[PDB]
Amino acid sequence: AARXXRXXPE
Repeated sequence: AARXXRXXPE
């Protein structure tokens, strides 16, 4: 979540 990605830890 701090960069985007699939959600969750991203």
